[PDB]
Amino acid sequence: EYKGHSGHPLILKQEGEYKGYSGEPLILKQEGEYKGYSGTPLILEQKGEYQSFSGTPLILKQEGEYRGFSGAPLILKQDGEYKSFSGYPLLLNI
Amino acid sequence: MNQARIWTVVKPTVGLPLLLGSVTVIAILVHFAVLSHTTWFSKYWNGKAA
Amino acid sequence: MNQARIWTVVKPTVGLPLLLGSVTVIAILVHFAVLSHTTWFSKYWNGKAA
Amino acid sequence: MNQARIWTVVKPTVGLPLLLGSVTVIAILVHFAVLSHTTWFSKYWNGKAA
Amino acid sequence: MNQARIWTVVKPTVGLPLLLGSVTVIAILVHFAVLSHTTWFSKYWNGKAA
Amino acid sequence: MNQARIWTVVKPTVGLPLLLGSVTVIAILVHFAVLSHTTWFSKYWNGKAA
Amino acid sequence: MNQARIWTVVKPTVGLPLLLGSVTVIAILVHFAVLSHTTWFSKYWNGKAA
Amino acid sequence: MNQARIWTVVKPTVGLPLLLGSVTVIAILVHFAVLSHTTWFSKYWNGKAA
Amino acid sequence: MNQARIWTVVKPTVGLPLLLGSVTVIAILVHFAVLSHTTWFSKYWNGKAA
Amino acid sequence: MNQARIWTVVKPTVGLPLLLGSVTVIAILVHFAVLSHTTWFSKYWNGKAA
Amino acid sequence: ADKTLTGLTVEESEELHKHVIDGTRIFGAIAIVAHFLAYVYSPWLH
Amino acid sequence: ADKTLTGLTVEESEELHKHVIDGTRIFGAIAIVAHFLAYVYSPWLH
Amino acid sequence: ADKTLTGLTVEESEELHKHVIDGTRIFGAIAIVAHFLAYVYSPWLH
Amino acid sequence: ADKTLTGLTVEESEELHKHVIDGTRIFGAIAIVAHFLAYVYSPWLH
Amino acid sequence: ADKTLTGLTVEESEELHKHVIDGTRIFGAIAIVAHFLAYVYSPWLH
Amino acid sequence: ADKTLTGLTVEESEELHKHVIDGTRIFGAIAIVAHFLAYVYSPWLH
Amino acid sequence: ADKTLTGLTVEESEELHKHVIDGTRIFGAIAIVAHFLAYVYSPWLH
Amino acid sequence: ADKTLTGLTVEESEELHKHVIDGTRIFGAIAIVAHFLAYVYSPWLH
Amino acid sequence: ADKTLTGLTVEESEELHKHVIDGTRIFGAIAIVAHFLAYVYSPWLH
Ligand code: BCL
Ligand code: BCL
Ligand code: BCL
Ligand code: BCL
Ligand code: BCL
Ligand SMILES: CC(C)=CCC/C(C)=C/C=C/C(C)=C/C=C/C(C)=C/C=C/C=C(C)/C=C/C=C(C)/C=C/C=C(\C)CCCC(C)(C)O
Ligand SMILES: CC(C)=CCC/C(C)=C/C=C/C(C)=C/C=C/C(C)=C/C=C/C=C(C)/C=C/C=C(C)/C=C/C=C(\C)CCCC(C)(C)O
Ligand SMILES: CC(C)=CCC/C(C)=C/C=C/C(C)=C/C=C/C(C)=C/C=C/C=C(C)/C=C/C=C(C)/C=C/C=C(\C)CCCC(C)(C)O
Ligand SMILES: CC(C)=CCC/C(C)=C/C=C/C(C)=C/C=C/C(C)=C/C=C/C=C(C)/C=C/C=C(C)/C=C/C=C(\C)CCCC(C)(C)O
Ligand SMILES: CC(C)=CCC/C(C)=C/C=C/C(C)=C/C=C/C(C)=C/C=C/C=C(C)/C=C/C=C(C)/C=C/C=C(\C)CCCC(C)(C)O
Ligand SMILES: CC(C)=CCC/C(C)=C/C=C/C(C)=C/C=C/C(C)=C/C=C/C=C(C)/C=C/C=C(C)/C=C/C=C(\C)CCCC(C)(C)O
Ligand SMILES: CC(C)=CCC/C(C)=C/C=C/C(C)=C/C=C/C(C)=C/C=C/C=C(C)/C=C/C=C(C)/C=C/C=C(\C)CCCC(C)(C)O
Repeated sequence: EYKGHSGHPLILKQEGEYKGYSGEPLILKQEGEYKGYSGTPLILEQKGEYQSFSGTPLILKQEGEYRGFSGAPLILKQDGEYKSFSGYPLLLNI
Repeated sequence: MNQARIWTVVKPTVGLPLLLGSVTVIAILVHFAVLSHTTWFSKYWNGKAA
Repeated sequence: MNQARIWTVVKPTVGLPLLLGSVTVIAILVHFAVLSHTTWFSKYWNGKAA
Repeated sequence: MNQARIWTVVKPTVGLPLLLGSVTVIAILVHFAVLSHTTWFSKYWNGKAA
Repeated sequence: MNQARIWTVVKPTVGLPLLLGSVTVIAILVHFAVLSHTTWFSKYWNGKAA
Repeated sequence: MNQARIWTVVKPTVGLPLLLGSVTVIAILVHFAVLSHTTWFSKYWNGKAA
Repeated sequence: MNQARIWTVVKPTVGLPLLLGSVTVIAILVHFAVLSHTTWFSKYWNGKAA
Repeated sequence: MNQARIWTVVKPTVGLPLLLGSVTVIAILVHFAVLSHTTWFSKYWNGKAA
Repeated sequence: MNQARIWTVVKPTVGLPLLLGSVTVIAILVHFAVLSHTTWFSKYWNGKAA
Repeated sequence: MNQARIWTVVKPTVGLPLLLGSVTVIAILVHFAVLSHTTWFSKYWNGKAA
Repeated sequence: ADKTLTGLTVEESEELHKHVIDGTRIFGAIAIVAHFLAYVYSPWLH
Repeated sequence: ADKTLTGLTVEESEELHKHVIDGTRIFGAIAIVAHFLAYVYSPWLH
Repeated sequence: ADKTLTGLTVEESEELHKHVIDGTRIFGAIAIVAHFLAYVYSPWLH
Repeated sequence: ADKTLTGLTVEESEELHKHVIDGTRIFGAIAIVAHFLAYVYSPWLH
Repeated sequence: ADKTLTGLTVEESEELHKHVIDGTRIFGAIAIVAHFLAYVYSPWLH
Repeated sequence: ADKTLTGLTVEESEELHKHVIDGTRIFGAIAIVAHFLAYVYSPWLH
Repeated sequence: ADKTLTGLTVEESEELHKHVIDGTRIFGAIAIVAHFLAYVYSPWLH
Repeated sequence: ADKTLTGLTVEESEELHKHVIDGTRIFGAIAIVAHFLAYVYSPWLH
Repeated sequence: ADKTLTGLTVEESEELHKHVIDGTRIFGAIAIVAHFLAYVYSPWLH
């Protein structure tokens, strides 16, 4: 046992329900669905397409294949190797 | 009230501490802002200036 | 509206906290900026200065 | 008193340190605020000002 | 337009949020810079200075 | 003395360093506060002002 | 050009963001430095000073 | 000399770096405090003030 | 030259970014120091100050 | 010289970077301290101050 | 039903959000009173 | 169709973005009103 | 019962929250006394 | 072919970068207009 | 008993807290003496 | 050959570096032009 | 024996703490000398 | 030889350090030139 | 012998510490010289 130096007890020893010092109840149980102390309703359901408040469409679909609003091309072709714009040699490892 | 599914993609142990903490930080910032840019807030704490 | 697939590569528990947090931080910064570089914003909070 | 189930979704090793730490940080910030925006708090520490 | 393969070595959930966040931080910094080192930007927010 | 079971939910390698660290940080902050808002504390270090 | 193998020991998802990020931070710091320690840079932004 | 079993519950690769780091940071801070709030420590460094 | 085996106990993805980063930070700090504590460095950037 | 076994409990990839980094930070801090609290250090860099 | 990134079901998520909505409304109510008190006792809006 | 890096399918990601788009549009609408109120009561643009 | 996100059961979470509520009430009581002393000795509210 | 470090194929990465390139061109075009407006109304370059 | 989130049994957690309580009492005892010496030598409360 | 700490082969690491070198050279070229314009329009070096 | 959280036995933890105690004693003795020197040469306590 | 904490063999660590030593030498050499140029054009050491 | 928390054997830890001790001595030696140079050229300790 930890002997300490500042007298005893060092901890309280009772068991069961926590006998908190500041009266009771300490918490409010719930038997079921949460009821707001700010009344009801609390939630608006989603049951399909998300109902915007800001009109429609909410998104623009892409066919697994993007093309930009800045048109084209969005990337350069790259095959066999990288192509540098700043000339060669591009590496000088041992 | 329609964002109730956010907790299915955002982890509660992340979003809840960040929400409560951010709200408390915003409150602290507003108090410090008004305390610095006003005379009466300081005067209220100073009181009679005893 | 064409970036809808961003959440397939960016984790919602990261991107959504960052999005909401950043927009809030930006708003706080814009308030502090106008507050520090104007007189009328401070005067509004000071009111009669009573 | 109705939020008791929060610990089922927020990890105690995270929420409890953040709670106790934030409360302490707020107390420090309030003491520094009153100390820097009042005259009597500093005067109390100076006492006789010897 | 030749760096497209960077996402094969840099995690999108890391680099893409860090890119958008950095661009935003830079824009904020440029606004604060011009706001602090000019008169007309502050003057624009004051307007009539009522 | 009744919170003894806190170590069953908060990791000791986290809570104990945070506790000892925070207590030390608070003590440091209190010293700097008194040092910055009093004359006798600085006067004590300055001594004869050699 | 002889360091091409650094990416075998430094993770690309770490070194690439940290490289590009640090470069950008340096550029930001250099602009702020020249802006804080020169008159003509601020004078350029003020222009007609309207 | 009775706390010896703390290393059964606090990771040595955490508690020892934090201990040595914190002691060092405290020592640095006490130097910067006495340096900022005395005349003679600066004077000791200035010497003959060539 | 006798420290070559450090990379067997310090991860390259950690030590190398910290090394390169620390060197850059030191260089930045030295430039800011000389720029703040000297007249000629600022005068060099001003040039004609036109 | 008797602490050699510390590397059995503290990770080298942690203690060594923290040690080298801390020594570097302390050195930088001492330079900035003497640079701010003395005249001869600034004078040395300013030289002829032409 | 299917697994969720957070491991929290739709029902549990909607019940969790109920506390968030109620908490926001309770925070808003207390804040409204605080603003009313601030208006009555401070020179703001005067 | 295949497992994405985050786990959200294309359909789940597109549905999530609808809330982000609607959230932005709501934030914009509120911000526009706040700008009008600021304009009417502050000396800005006057 | 079912595995929770944190691993604590509803019963264990309730017993934990009892200490949190008690702690808040104790902190509040000490704070109230501290505010009363501040009023008695400081010029606040004078 | 082989599993990349991030898990995205070369094709998926290239399709991703198209949004980054387009996003940069969109941001750049908007910024160009913002600079034109700032020029027309601020004393900059006047 | 049963396994906890931290792996410490109730008995282990209680024996750990004994050090925390005794440490707090030792810190408080030293702090009280420090406040007494501060009072005896500083102008505080004089 | 054997698995590197990052998982990239030597060929992949070198092909990656080619973009870093090229990117550095492009950044340098732009920076050089930026310095030339700064010299032509600012009072620096005058 | 049985697993501690860290994996150090009680005996290994006590042998570790001997260095921590001895380190604190050495740090203290050097600091005592440093305070004596600071007293001897500075105007503190003079 | 046996598995190291980082996974790099002795030969790999030594080959890596060669780039670090060479890098420090290259950095040092350029820094010496920068110091010489600074000494020539600045009032330092004059 | 037994496994350590870091994975290094006692023999490997002592070898690593030799480099740390040697490095500290080298740092100390250079620092002593730097203090001697500073004493000679700066007005300190004059
Ligand atoms: C240096 C003195 C020791 C000390 C020695 C003892 C002794 C001896 C006994 C206790 C005992 C008790 N201690 Mg103890 N205890 C100290 C610090 C504390 C503090 C604290 C500072 O917050 C607290 C709350 C406690 C708590 C308690 C209770 C559990 C218990 C009954 C109260 C009592 O009469 O105490 C003793 C009360 C007083 C001495 C009056 C003043 C009390 C105040 C609250 C604290 C004084 C601290 C003092 C300034 C430290 C320096 C003293 C100088 C060395 C002269 N100890 C210090 C560290 N403690 C008893 C016990 O468990 O017996 C089996 C008991 O007989
Ligand atoms: C120190 C006294 C204890 C306390 C002791 C009691 C008692 C006694 C009772 C309750 C009971 C109740 N407590 Mg309690 N309770 C305290 C703190 C609180 C706080 C709070 C401060 O925010 C709250 C909201 C509650 C909540 C509640 C309700 C669930 C219930 C009905 C109200 C009541 O009787 O209040 C009682 C409190 C007041 C009217 C005002 C309290 C004023 C000050 C703050 C404390 C009393 C003076 C004291 C000597 C000052 C020293 C404090 C110490 C420095 C810590 N407790 C403190 C920590 N509690 C009741 C119950 O469950 O009955 C079966 C009941 O009869
Ligand atoms: C009530 C205000 C609602 C709103 C309700 C509607 C309605 C109703 C409709 C659309 C429709 C559209 N909306 Mg919407 N929408 C809002 C905000 C936006 C914003 C934005 C602020 O940036 C955008 C870009 C969009 C985008 C669009 C298009 C997808 C679509 C076709 C445009 C059109 O016909 O507009 C028509 C004009 C507008 C949408 C108004 C624009 C002016 C803004 C909203 C002014 C500021 C706020 C205003 C004073 C109201 C008070 C706000 C509260 C204080 C929160 N919405 C807000 C959240 N939206 C339409 C559609 O789907 O057609 C097929 C449609 O019928
Ligand atoms: C058009 C501007 C392009 C460019 C286009 C080319 C072309 C075209 C060629 C090279 C080749 C070379 N380039 Mg290149 N290159 C640029 C930037 C660089 C930079 C740099 C720090 O900016 C460096 C170090 C290099 C390096 C090199 C060498 C490996 C090689 C020349 C060897 C030689 O004989 O050397 C001694 C001479 C040099 C080192 C000079 C190299 C070029 C200078 C540095 C370019 C200045 C660009 C200017 C400031 C701004 C351009 C405007 C816009 C910002 C884009 N490039 C930019 C991005 N480069 C050549 C080669 O050998 O290919 C086989 C070649 O044909
Ligand atoms: C009036 C205008 C201002 C000014 C305003 C700005 C502003 C504002 C900025 C700069 C930027 C830069 N300025 Mg300038 N600048 C001024 C005057 C100077 C002076 C000086 C002493 O007067 C110097 C040294 C510089 C130099 C520089 C660079 C450090 C930097 C661009 C980096 C770059 O191109 O990276 C690309 C890299 C390369 C070109 C190197 C690779 C090519 C070389 C040729 C190949 C060899 C590599 C070598 C061997 C590797 C070394 C290995 C070591 C071990 C590390 N300028 C004047 C006073 N300058 C920018 C910056 O900070 O960028 C980060 C920036 O935003
Ligand atoms: C510095 C100075 C002075 C000046 C300059 C300052 C400066 C530069 C300013 C720049 C400002 C900028 C850029 C502002 C940008 C603002 C923006 C973009 C706001 C966006 C708001 C978005 C919102 C509100 C999103 C809500 C999302 C929501 C609620 C998401 C809900 C998701 C759910 C429910 C999960 C569903 C899961 C399943 C599908 C499975 O069901
Ligand atoms: C301080 C002073 C005075 C001065 C400082 C001066 C100074 C230094 C200034 C520096 C300025 C700089 C550097 C500015 C740089 C600006 C840049 C680079 C802007 C970039 C914008 C990028 C955007 C908008 C990206 C959008 C990405 C998007 C939308 C990505 C979408 C991704 C998806 C959909 C993933 C799913 C896809 C799948 C195919 C897989 O399905
Ligand atoms: C503050 C004051 C007053 C003074 C301070 C003064 C001071 C100290 C200044 C210091 C300045 C310094 C140090 C500046 C240094 C600047 C440097 C080094 C710039 C480097 C730029 C590098 C770039 C642009 C890299 C792009 C990489 C890229 C795009 C990589 C692409 C990778 C891909 C596509 C993956 C492919 C994968 C697969 C092959 C498998 O497909
Ligand atoms: C800025 C200016 C100038 C002005 C404005 C400033 C401003 C805005 C101020 C705002 C202030 C606010 C918001 C203050 C809020 C304060 C609050 C909420 C305090 C709460 C205290 C809670 C405590 C003490 C909890 C202790 C829990 C404990 C000990 C839990 C122990 C648990 C155990 C043992 C159970 C585990 C074992 C098992 C059950 C499993 O068996
Ligand atoms: C800034 C201004 C102006 C004003 C601000 C004013 C302001 C707000 C001030 C606030 C001040 C506050 C709040 C102060 C709080 C102070 C406190 C709480 C002190 C606590 C001290 C605790 C100690 C010393 C704990 C030692 C634990 C120990 C040694 C634990 C040992 C554990 C072991 C051995 C493991 C066993 C394993 C096994 C064997 C069982 O298995
Ligand atoms: C700012 C103002 C004005 C005022 C502020 C005032 C203020 C608040 C001041 C506060 C000051 C404080 C609190 C100071 C505290 C100082 C302390 C506590 C110093 C402690 C030093 C400890 C040391 C040196 C430990 C060395 C450990 C060592 C070497 C450990 C070695 C371990 C090994 C080899 C592993 C074994 C492996 C195996 C054998 C098991 O196998
Ligand atoms: C600085 C200047 C000058 C100017 C700045 C101006 C400026 C920008 C100001 C901005 C201010 C803003 C944005 C303020 C926003 C405030 C908000 C949004 C407050 C929200 C409060 C929310 C609360 C209180 C939530 C409580 C949740 C709770 C308790 C959740 C409980 C959950 C449980 C129990 C788990 C259940 C699990 C199971 C379902 C299984 O049972």
